[PDB]
Amino acid sequence: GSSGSSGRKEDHARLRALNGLLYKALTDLLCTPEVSQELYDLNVELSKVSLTPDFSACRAYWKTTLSAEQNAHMEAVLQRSAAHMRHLLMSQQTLRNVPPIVFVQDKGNAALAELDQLLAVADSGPSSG
Repeated sequence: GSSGSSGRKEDHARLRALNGLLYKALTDLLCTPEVSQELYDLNVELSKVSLTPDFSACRAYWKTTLSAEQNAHMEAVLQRSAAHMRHLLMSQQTLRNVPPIVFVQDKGNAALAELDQLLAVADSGPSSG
């Protein structure tokens, strides 16, 4: 989005404050069995959260183990938990519309991936209607 106009310095301050409130509140739900008993027993905790300037999505970053199989198990349950976390945070009176929560591993995009090509061809249809 953001296809026209531009936000003020106070809009960036509002985004940063609201993202900080989402960070504490999401981390508090990871710290309770009220979202999931399994998620609470796995003892997962966030490192940070990032909110889009469009208000379109909330990327939540979680701390990982040495085991990739245990990481995939934690990631699957934490992504399953996200819709219920959104509903639990929707009890706040001031935040009219809680953004969709999406879970992310703590490692950043430090290199551009092995992305595939894209190609297309038009249909050789008849001239007649």
